Amino acid sequence: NKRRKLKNKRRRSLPRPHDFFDAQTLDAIRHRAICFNLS
Amino acid sequence: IGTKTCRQVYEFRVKESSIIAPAPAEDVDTPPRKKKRKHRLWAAHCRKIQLKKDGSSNHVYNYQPCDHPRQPCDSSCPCVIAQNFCEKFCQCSSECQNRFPGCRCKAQCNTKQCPCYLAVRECDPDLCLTCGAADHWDSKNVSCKNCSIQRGSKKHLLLAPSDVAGWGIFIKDPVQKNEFISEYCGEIISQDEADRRGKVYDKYMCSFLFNLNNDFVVDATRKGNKIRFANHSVNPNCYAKVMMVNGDHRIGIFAKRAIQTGEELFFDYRYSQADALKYVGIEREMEIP
Amino acid sequence: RPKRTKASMSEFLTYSSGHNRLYFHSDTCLPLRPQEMEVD
Amino acid sequence: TKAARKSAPATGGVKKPHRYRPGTVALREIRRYQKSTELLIRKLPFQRLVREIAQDFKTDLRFQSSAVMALQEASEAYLVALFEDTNLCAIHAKRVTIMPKDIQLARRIRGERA
Ligand SMILES: Nc1ncnc2c1ncn2[C@@H]1O[C@H](CSCC[C@H](N)C(=O)O)[C@@H](O)[C@H]1O
Repeated sequence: NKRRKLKNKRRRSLPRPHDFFDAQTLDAIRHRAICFNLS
Repeated sequence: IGTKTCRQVYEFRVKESSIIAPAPAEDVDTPPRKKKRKHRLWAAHCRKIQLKKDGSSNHVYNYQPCDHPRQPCDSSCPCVIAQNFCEKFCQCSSECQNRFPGCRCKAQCNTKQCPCYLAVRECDPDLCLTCGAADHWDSKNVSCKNCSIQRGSKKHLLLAPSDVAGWGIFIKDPVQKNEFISEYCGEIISQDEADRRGKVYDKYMCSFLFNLNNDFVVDATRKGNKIRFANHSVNPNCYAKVMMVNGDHRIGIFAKRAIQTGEELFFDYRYSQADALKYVGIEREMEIP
Repeated sequence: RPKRTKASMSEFLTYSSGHNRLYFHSDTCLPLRPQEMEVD
Repeated sequence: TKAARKSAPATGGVKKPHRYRPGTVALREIRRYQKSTELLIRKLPFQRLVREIAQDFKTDLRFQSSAVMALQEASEAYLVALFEDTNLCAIHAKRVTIMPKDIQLARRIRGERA
């Protein structure tokens, strides 16, 4: 396709594809960074 | 039977012939011997039926075996009333002027010229003689492309959560256009029950119902095969066309265009636009410019 | 080919192939491993 | 109170009768006759046609069964040649169908008209 545009040609709306990140590890990283910031 | 020898059985039949009335043992040849039966008359006979009521092309009556024990294939034939052709199972004689003639095309019963592909009739195993319909029915490959549904030779579809919505149906291999895909099999049910059950599914938004003909409906919620999870699209790579095979209407599925490995299958539901947004309002494709 | 267009304020307001996603067992909604894309 | 039924477009085509384009039967006709030696006029109509024309020249004519064939060859032999030359006038008109004004032309060139 010579007229092919940028990568955004997929859809206007879609269901969520689910996130790979977890909430519990965010708290551990936060507290890990909290003590890291304290030093 | 090895218990008795032919003697005293031949003699028993002598006793049986003296007791039971003799069999008729009558043979017939019919007044017609050959000729006077050109298939253009059949097409003319079909033309007569076509202009009478098949012009509407909306009242699809499923085949019913008509009984003509003594009467000829008159206009009182139930198939004639049902604007349909008699079949090999019809009680109409072997000279019934409604039965499909055959599928004699030399290359294969698959293209526009062939009467099978243009008509509703999937080519009979005993009729599409040139396309190898009866030949090597065990062998998967054959010249014809209008007997896979007869053989049941589907494709190897895949199940995975469709990106558009929920479950869908994927394909492991490339497939070309205008060729057989897996058949949307299901359950035979009448209209009235279909609306009652559909009312339940309409409440639950499910639509595993398919308008087989005006006389029967096929539903895929409780019982079915994989392809019932195919999603709808307004311009899908695959389409749906009712076929008519061996006296049972079914719905064949075929890809509109050339397909490669791993493409998700879609087909048009043919619902109203109001019902389209009511049910299938997701299409997932904008305009490029 | 990268466009490499000239920087400008007005500039502002995926050739996939093969398989992409995992497929599940059609019979039982179970995860189907890639080792049986054929007997399945 | 009708549920939304997933439908498919229905079709009802049948075998279309086949008609040869006009004039293409003719070429098929010509060659099977130019390769055919038999008489082109029914055998008996002459035996009741000539026994009538001759009746006016003299009365009570008992024909001989072979002679009736002898005329029956000439009439065909006279006509066939005339049509062959008739076509030559027709094609000379740039038309392709013969017309009764060409038989009368092609009969004056030969000299039978006088
Ligand atoms: N393209 C589409 N957009 C939104 N809904 C659709 C759709 N195609 C089919 N549907 C809906 O999906 C229902 C079939 S059940 C399949 C739904 C979905 N694929 C899943 O697995 O969860 C139908 O009742 C229809 O209303």
